Amino acid sequence: MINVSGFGTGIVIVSASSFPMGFSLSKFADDESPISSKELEPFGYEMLYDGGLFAFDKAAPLEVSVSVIAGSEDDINLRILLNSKKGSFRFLPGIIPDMTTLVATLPDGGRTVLSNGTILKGPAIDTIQNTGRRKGNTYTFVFGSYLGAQTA
Amino acid sequence: DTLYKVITRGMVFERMMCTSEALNQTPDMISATPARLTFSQVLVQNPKPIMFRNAGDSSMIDRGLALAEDVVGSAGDLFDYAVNGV
Repeated sequence: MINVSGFGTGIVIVSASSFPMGFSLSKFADDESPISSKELEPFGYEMLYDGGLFAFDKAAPLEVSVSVIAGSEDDINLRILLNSKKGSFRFLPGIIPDMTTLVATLPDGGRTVLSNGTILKGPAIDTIQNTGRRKGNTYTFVFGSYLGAQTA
Repeated sequence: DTLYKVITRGMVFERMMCTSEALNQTPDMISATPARLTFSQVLVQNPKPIMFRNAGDSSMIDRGLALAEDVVGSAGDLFDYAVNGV
């Protein structure tokens, strides 16, 4: 008896200038994957000519995709984030302008926080399929600081 | 000053000195450091020397036409130190 359901997941995204207080995500699209990520690849290896092995470190980012229902308020907020420009507003040293911090809540109770990153890409207008349904918009983030939060 | 001998898989070489070194610092590797060295051989005639175990049993080097360089204290006092002992 292990419960792996995704019902009740909520996400809060806080910004540095655009949304200094943050908003909330609760309307997740149906046809697409509501949330997903790519593989984390933080190690490497080379093979010596004696016949051995050698393992080291290498840099690795973290990318997340989030999908919502088109026409929802959360889609409007995410489009607002995507529409901002890095060249605008103030500049101060070493913060990756407009850090977006994502706080995700699991129905089980575990919480995870990700910081030091920004939105990357997403749709600009809605698209209509052959069946007359607007597609579920998807948005990609990048995060550099996987804060190790998995607490109950 | 030091000469080095290099032993690869089955091949042994002698009279080598390092001539280069190229460290590298890249996001591909953070823990370690990829390096690329280079050696060159000192070329000498008669690769196999001939040695004598007796120091007196040896040939004669030739040093030519140096200067007496003077700069010495005195005549009587040095000898009176050398034979009287002090």
